[PDB]
Amino acid sequence: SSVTLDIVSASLDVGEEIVITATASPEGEYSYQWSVDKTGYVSTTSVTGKSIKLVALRKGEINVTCTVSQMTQKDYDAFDDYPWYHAVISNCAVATTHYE
Amino acid sequence: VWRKDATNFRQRVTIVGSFLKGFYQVDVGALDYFYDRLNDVVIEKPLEMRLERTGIDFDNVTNEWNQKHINRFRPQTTGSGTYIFEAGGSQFSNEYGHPHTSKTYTIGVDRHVSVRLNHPYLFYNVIDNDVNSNAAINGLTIEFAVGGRR
Amino acid sequence: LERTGIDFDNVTNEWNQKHINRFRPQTTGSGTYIFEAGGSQFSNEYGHPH
Amino acid sequence: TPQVKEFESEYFVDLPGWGEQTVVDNDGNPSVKKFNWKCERVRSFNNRLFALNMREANASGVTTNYPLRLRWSNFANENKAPTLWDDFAYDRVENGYAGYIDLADSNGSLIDILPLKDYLFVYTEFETYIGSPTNNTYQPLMFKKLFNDSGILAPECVVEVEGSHFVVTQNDVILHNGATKKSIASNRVKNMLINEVCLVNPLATRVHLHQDKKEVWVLYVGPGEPKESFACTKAAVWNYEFDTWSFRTIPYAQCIGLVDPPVLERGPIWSDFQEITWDDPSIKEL
Amino acid sequence: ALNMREANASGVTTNYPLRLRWSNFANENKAPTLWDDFAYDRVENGYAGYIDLADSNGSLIDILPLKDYLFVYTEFETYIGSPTNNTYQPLMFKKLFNDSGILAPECVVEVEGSHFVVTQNDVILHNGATKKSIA
Amino acid sequence: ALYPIKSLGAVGVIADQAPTDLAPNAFTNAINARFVEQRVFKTGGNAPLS
Amino acid sequence: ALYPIKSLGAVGVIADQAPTDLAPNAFTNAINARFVEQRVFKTGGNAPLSYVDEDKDLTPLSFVSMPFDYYSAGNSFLVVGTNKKLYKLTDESLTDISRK
Repeated sequence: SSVTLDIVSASLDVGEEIVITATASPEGEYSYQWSVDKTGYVSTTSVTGKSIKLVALRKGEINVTCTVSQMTQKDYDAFDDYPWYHAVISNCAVATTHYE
Repeated sequence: VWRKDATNFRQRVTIVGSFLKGFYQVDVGALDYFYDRLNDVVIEKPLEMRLERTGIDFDNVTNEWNQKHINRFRPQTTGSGTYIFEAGGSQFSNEYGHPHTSKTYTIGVDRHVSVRLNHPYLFYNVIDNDVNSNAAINGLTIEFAVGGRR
Repeated sequence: LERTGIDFDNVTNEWNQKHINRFRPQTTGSGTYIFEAGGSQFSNEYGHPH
Repeated sequence: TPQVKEFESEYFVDLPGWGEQTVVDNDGNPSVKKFNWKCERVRSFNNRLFALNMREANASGVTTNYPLRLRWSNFANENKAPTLWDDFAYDRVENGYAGYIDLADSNGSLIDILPLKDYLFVYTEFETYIGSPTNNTYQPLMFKKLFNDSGILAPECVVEVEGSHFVVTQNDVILHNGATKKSIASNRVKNMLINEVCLVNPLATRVHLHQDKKEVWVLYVGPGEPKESFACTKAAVWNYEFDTWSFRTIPYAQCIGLVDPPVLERGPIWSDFQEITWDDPSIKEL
Repeated sequence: ALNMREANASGVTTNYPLRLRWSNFANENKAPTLWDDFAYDRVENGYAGYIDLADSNGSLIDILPLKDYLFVYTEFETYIGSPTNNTYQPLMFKKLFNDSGILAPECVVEVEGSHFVVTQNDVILHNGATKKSIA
Repeated sequence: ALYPIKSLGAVGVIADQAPTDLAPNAFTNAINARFVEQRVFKTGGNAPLS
Repeated sequence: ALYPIKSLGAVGVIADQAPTDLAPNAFTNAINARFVEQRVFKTGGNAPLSYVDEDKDLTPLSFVSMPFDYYSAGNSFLVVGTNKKLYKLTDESLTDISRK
């Protein structure tokens, strides 16, 4: 349901820290993914956690947001004639099937 | 096994994603898993090797059309095992000759295989269906004579 | 040093038995080696010393 | 930290500039800060210094490992080591550029590195590379892929012998002059070395250029030893002048190197044994 | 020049065994007349400078040219000299070997588009990018 | 005269060619075999893995 | 006919190959041997070595032969490291130059 935050504004100085906490209306279990409008100016750690720690790094305004998502199961359709290929880059893997 | 033969310093193994609902190693001890559609069951059996060469005319030694009495093959193997030699021939050059005999060359006991043929075009086959065999074949040395023609 | 399977194929037939009598080396310097020799009636086995 | 030792110094000290990173605040106000940088291997090339598998930290110091990161410093000085490692220089508003490429390969770990005739040769157990240094421009070094299966075994299993490299590609020995590789142990000792090294501890494998007699042996741990031991016991020596393989034993070498001998073996003098006598006071092998 | 003992104000000398300076071009029946690297600073051609090589065991003992390409020897980690017409970097030195290196300051000489060097263990005869063993 | 048959693994299967015009160290058909330049032996089989 | 066996050192160990299909100047196994193109002889053994009597109770992990140093004269020395410390020896005394 609707999500709200008790924090909407803050004043920081380069070198100071701050921590924000996200809390949805229901007490269920959901996934979090923090975002930033202007790259830089801050440093994040464990973006998938409901409590993020920020560190001012440069001058300028900024507007942070937290995207809550209720992940669910989903089945693919990678048949035998359209299997996976599994390339590799920067130690990261890829799926790369047809229709997906 | 205590110490399996390795092909890498890190001891990495080649694995296969099989259609038989599971993984499988591709290069391992003698064993072959052949699937059967009749009973819908997996079946394991020894790995069957087969070598085959036809049309041995000895043209580099004597004349092709000349009949040649085959008596022995004197191989120089390595390791332990138990092969199953087969041999035959045909009076022509186009046909895959019919077999004439078959013998087992167990290493450490036998020093040769005895076969009796006189067809002019010889062919020999080698089979290794044993599970506890890791032998090898470096080369052969056939003993043969020369008869006639027509 | 160790070398097995000396069949003399480049001289005579392998399966033929060969009576070994002497080794005539051409060494250099001073020393005292300890030669060992053996064989086997087959080609696959590491022969036993004699 | 690497803990360099200056030429005009008698004590070890951390590298200068190690961890320095240029930060620009609001309105373009530059400043420098040092972060906890930890490396795994460092070598010299083109008057520069390199690094492999950097554990580059930052503000909010939850460290993020970058096993494919590779930094290079500025040029050397008169009897001194480099003094700048920061990639974000020239941001305070011409030469002496430092940076990285963040390679993309398989299995990463960027273990080893070695130069060859002005061309680097990175090894990470797979997907080797080559380093092409330019005089001076935006891209001082352009790395191009070389192989897809080649790759060094351990961090010190490579050494230059004759305009080439003596590498162990997880399956055998290779000797490539550049753009072409061979197999020095194709069907001679491959199944022997793989077996003898794959038992106890392969990562302890090492190499040394025995240029004194034209031999390049690959040290490794003996067959029967503890799995926690790193003291190489046996060695497979290869002569690059006649292409012959041979083995031997070593006295449990944790390392190896070349150095001049003591004064008693560096060439002694009659009027030096003023305190020594014929009673071999702990010295007989003379 | 090799192994320059370059002094300065507060003249406690600092030895730079890897320093290597080069002067301007010659003149009519005269020797060079400028060794300073910090010229063109008074606010086009005739540049002098150094590179301050980085190698092992240093001592930068010997030097010898070969067909427009220098060949520096310091008992280890030989080099090559590539002179350009005229630019910021007139000479760009590239590493050549890791084990090669002359024995003494005068154990090298050109014979036929190559060098006769003593690499601490034997004689070598390299035409450039490839070396051999004469002994 | 001499009739040696060596290097059985120098060359493997040669089909699509007159079998009466090949070398003695060749084969018209093979399966589950492995050659290294002088030798022939059974190829490693298969087995499950979990 | 002739049956010479020369150049015993032209080629050394050749394993993984049918020993009954090699040359007479080859070996199926060797250890502590040295060949130069015509000859074979025992390889040089091992022996201890101590610049000073204090190094005989040390387990070094690596070292390099530094040829020169400002404080040192025209004589080479060693920079050896151990599990915890870095030592230097120049045939006269041992010193711990580990960074403080």
